[PDB]
Amino acid sequence: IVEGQDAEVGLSPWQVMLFRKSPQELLCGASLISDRWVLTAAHCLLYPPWDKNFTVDDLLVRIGKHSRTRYERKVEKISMLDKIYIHPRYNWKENLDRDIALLKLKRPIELSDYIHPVCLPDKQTAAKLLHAGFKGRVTGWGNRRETWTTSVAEVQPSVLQVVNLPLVERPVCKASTRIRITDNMFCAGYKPGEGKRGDACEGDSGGPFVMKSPYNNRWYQMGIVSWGEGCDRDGKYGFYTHVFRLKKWIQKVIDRLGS
Amino acid sequence: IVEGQDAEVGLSPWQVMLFRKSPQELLCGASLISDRWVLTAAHCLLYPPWDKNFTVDDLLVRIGKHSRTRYERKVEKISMLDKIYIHPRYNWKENLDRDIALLKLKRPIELSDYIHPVCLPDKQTAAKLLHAGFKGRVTGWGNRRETWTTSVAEVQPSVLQVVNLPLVERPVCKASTRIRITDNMFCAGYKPGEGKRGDACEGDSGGPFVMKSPYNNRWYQMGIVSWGEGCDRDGKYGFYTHVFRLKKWIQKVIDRLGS
Amino acid sequence: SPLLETCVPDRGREYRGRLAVTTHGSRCLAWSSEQAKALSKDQDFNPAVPLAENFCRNPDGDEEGAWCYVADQPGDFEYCDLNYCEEPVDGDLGDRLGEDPDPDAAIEGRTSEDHFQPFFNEKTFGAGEADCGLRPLFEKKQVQDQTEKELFESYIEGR
Amino acid sequence: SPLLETCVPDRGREYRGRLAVTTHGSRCLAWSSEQAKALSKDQDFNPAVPLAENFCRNPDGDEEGAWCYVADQPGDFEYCDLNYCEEPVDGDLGDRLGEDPDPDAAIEGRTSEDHFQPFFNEKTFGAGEADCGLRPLFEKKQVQDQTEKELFESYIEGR
Ligand SMILES: *C[C@@](*)(O)[C@H](CCCNC(N)=[NH2+])NC(=O)[C@@H]1CCCN1C(=O)[C@H](N)Cc1ccccc1
Ligand SMILES: *C[C@@](*)(O)[C@H](CCCNC(N)=[NH2+])NC(=O)[C@@H]1CCCN1C(=O)[C@H](N)Cc1ccccc1
Ligand SMILES: *[C@@H]1O[C@H](CO)[C@@H](O[C@@H]2O[C@H](CO)[C@@H](O)[C@H](O)[C@H]2NC(C)=O)[C@H](O)[C@H]1NC(C)=O
Ligand SMILES: *[C@@H]1O[C@H](CO)[C@@H](O[C@@H]2O[C@H](CO)[C@@H](O)[C@H](O)[C@H]2NC(C)=O)[C@H](O)[C@H]1NC(C)=O
Repeated sequence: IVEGQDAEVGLSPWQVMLFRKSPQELLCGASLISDRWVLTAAHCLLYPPWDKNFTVDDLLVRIGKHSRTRYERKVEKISMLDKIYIHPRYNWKENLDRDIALLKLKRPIELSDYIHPVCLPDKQTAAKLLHAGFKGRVTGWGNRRETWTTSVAEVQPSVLQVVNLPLVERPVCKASTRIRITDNMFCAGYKPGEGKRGDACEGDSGGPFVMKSPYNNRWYQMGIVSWGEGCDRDGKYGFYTHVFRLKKWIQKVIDRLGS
Repeated sequence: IVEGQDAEVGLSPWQVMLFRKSPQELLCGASLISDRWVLTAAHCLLYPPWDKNFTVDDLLVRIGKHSRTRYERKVEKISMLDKIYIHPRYNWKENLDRDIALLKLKRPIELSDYIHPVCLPDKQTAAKLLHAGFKGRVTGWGNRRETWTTSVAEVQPSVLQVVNLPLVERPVCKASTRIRITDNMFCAGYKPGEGKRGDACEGDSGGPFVMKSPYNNRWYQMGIVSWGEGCDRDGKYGFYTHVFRLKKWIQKVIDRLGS
Repeated sequence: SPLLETCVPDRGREYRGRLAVTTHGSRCLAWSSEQAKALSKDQDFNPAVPLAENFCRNPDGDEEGAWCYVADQPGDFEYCDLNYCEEPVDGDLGDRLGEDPDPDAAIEGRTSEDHFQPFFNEKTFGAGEADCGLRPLFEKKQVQDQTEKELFESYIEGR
Repeated sequence: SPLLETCVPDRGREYRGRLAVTTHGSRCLAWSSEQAKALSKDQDFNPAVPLAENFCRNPDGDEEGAWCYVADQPGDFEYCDLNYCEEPVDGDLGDRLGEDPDPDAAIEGRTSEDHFQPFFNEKTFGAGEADCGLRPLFEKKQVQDQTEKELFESYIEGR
C-alpha cells in the first residue's frame, strides 16, 4: 500500500496473510470471512502466462498479525490450507475478470480480539454504499513505493499499512486503460484534481477493500485487490474485484460442501 | 462503401473484384500492382474464428470490371489463382495486424485501357503524402449503408463506388477504439465537426486506399482496406493496412519466387 | 463478408448459431461433457437459447459475449468473435443490479430476522457470521479507530 | 510478484529471459524448428539478443513486446506477458518512418534512374511498374478525373 499510513494494532482483524512455505515468501493477502473459509484474489494462486500454479501443499496462511515479519508469539495463528477454489471463468487470458478464489483452513481457526470475520455485503447495504465519492479501505503488506534502486526489500512496509480510498465513476473507470474493465470490477482512487494520493500497489492482491456501514456500524467487504497499472500513477486508478456480484458463487460453493 | 458516388468508367483500372466460384458470391476487392500479381487484404482468405480458409482452388479474380454484376463481355477478365501469400505474422487472433495478402495470377493478364496497374510508394513520396489532412480515395462494391431491414441485397451498389477520405492524426485514431492499433495501420475519415461523411463499409476490404502525387502525378497505393466498427459512425475511423511499411516483405515474397 | 448473416444483438445473449471456434482461434468443448459439465457445476446459467452441442453460447448472460469452453481447468474458456451489434453497456457502478443470494431458496418474501441475517447455513460456512464486522477492540469496545471519521465524512457528502 | 525479476524496458527488445508461454496461456515453439524456421524465413529478424531455444524474444523489434510461435500457419504466434515498463510510444502517423527497400541489395547511394524506379526486378514482379500509376483514360490522355481536383486542394490546404 502506497502513500498509506501504518495500521493500528487490532484494526482490521479479518486481514489474512497468505504466503508460500518454501521458500518462505509473502504472496498476497486475504480476508477471514468465517471461522473456516478465506477469501483471496484468484491470481494469487494461479496465472498461466507467468507459470504460476501453487497447490495446497505449497502454501500456508497466517491470521492475526501486525508486522509482516516477526513471529508474534501470542496473537498469530499459522494454519494450512485444504480446499482452494478458483472461479471456473476467472478470465486469466485477458483481463482478470472474476479474480476471486476461496481458500479453506484445515481446521477451524479460533476467534480472538485480533482474529475476527469481516462481512460479505448483501444487496441492500450494497445499494446504499456503492456510490462514487464515498471512501473505503484497502489494507496490506504490499510494497510501499512502486520501484526501488536495488532489492525490493527497501520498499516493504514494516507493520501493516492502511489507506482510505474513494470509489470512482465507472465512466472515468473505463477510461483509464484499454484493459477491458468488466461489469464486475470497480476502480477506486483519487482524481488528478483532488490533491490526495494513495493506492494499493503490488503485493496487495487479495487484501480486502472494506467499507463501514453507518447503519449497524459493521464492517463489510465490497471488493478485493485485483489489478492495476503501476502504483499511485497520476491518471491510472486501481481496480478491485466486485465481491457483491460474485457473492452468489461463494454461496453456491460453500454450502455444497457436504452439508 | 458509404456516402460515396459511382465511379467513372475507367477511374480505377487496378481495382480487383475477388470472388469465390462456388457458391458464386463477391468476397473482397484488391489491387493490380503488375501484370501478374495482385495485392489484397489478408482477412479475405483467412480468418479461423469465422471459418475462413479459402485455397487457390476456391477463389477466382476479375480484373477490369465496373458493375458488381453483369458479365462485362467487352472489358472484364476472370482469371485463375496461383499463390495466396499471407503474412507469417498476420495477427488474426487479436487486431488484424499486418492484414496483407499477396495473390499471384495463374498466367499474366493482358494489360489494357480498362486494366492498368497502381504503384507502391517509395520512402520519399511516402514521407511526403502521408500527412493528416491530405485526402485519398477508396473503391468498392462493398455495402452502401451499414444495415438493411431484410437481405443485404438492399444495400449493395449497382456499380463500382468511390469516396475520398482524409487521413487522420494517429493520436486521434488511437482514441477511436480499444482495438490496439499498430505501427502499420492508419486511419482515415472525417471528424465529428467537419461535416462530410463517407467510408469503406463491410465488403470493401482489399480495395486500395490511393493518393495521387504532386510530383510526377502518378497514382500510389498507401493502404489496404482492413477493419472498422460499423460503417460511417461519427466518432469512429476506418483503419487501413500501411502498405508502405510492409513494402520490404513484398519484395522478399515476390523477388524470391524464381529468378 | 457482405453476404454473411445479420448483426447479432443483445450481446449475443439470444444467440442460437453454430460457430464452434474461439477468437484465439481454438476449438470448442461439448457443453455437456466430462470437462464442461464440471466447470458449469458451480455457476448460475440460464436458458433463453439451449446449449446445443458445442456452439458458442451466452448461457450465463455474460455481457462480453458468447464463449466456448476450451479445456478443463478454471479460466480455460474463451470468447467468440460473433460480430455483435453495438458496443457493450457501461453501468455506472451500482447501476448493474446483481440480484444477490436468497436464504438458500430463490425468492425471499417471508424474510425476517433479529438485526443482521446470515446467508451461509452455519453447518458449512462455519462460525462468526452473526457478529461479523464488529471488531472487538473497537465496535464492541465502543472506541473509534483513527481515520474512521474520514471514511464517514465521505458518505453523507461535503458539498 | 513483488520480489520478481526487474522491469522490462525497450518493450522487450534486448530481453533475454526464459519464459516459454503466451498470454493465451499456451506453449511456445523452438525458434529453429521446422515450423518456426519457415514462418520467419521471409520477414526481417535483426539480432539484439539471441533467439535462445523457445524463449519469448522480440526478434523483429515488434513494438508490442516479445512473442512465441504457437504453430505453423500464418498468425499462429502469440505475444508474451512480459510485464513491460512504460506505455508504448504512439508515433504520429508517418512518425514510425520505416527504412524500406534497397535496389534488392543493401543501401542505395549509387542510385540514379529516369524519374521513377522499378523497385521490383521485372522478372519475378512482371510487366507494368514503369508506366504504373498512369490511367489510360485520364493522365495518359491529359483528361481530368471528376474529383482529382478535390483530392488536390488537399495538399494545398484551406489554411
Ligand atoms: C496480484 C496482485 O498483487 C496485483 C495487484 C497490484 C496492481 N496494481 C494496483 N495499483 N492495484 N495484481 C497484479 O499485479 C496483476 C496480476 C496480473 C498483472 N497485474 C496487473 O495489474 C498488470 N499491471 C495489468 C494487468 C495485466 C493482465 C491482466 C489484467 C491487468
Ligand atoms: C474484410 C473487410 O471487408 C472488412 C472491412 C470493414 C471495415 N470497416 C470500416 N468501417 N472501415 N474487415 C472486417 O470486417 C474486419 C475483419 C474481421 C472483422 N473485422 C472488423 O473490422 C470487425 N468489425 C471488428 C474487428 C474484429 C477483430 C479485429 C479487429 C476488428
Ligand atoms: C495446476 O496444478 C494442478 C496439479 O495439481 C493441475 O491439475 C491437473 O491438470 C490436468 C490438466 O488440466 C488434469 O488433466 C489433471 O487431472 C489435474 N490434476 C489434478 C489433481 O487436478 C492443473 O492443471 C495446473 N494448472 C495449470 C494451468 O497448469
Ligand atoms: C487452411 O486449410 C489448409 C489446407 O491446405 C491447411 O493446411 C494444412 O494445415 C495443416 C495444419 O497447420 C498442416 O499440417 C498441413 O501440412 C497443411 N496443408 C497444406 C497443403 O498447407 C491450413 O492449416 C488451414 N489453416 C487454418 C488456419 O485452418
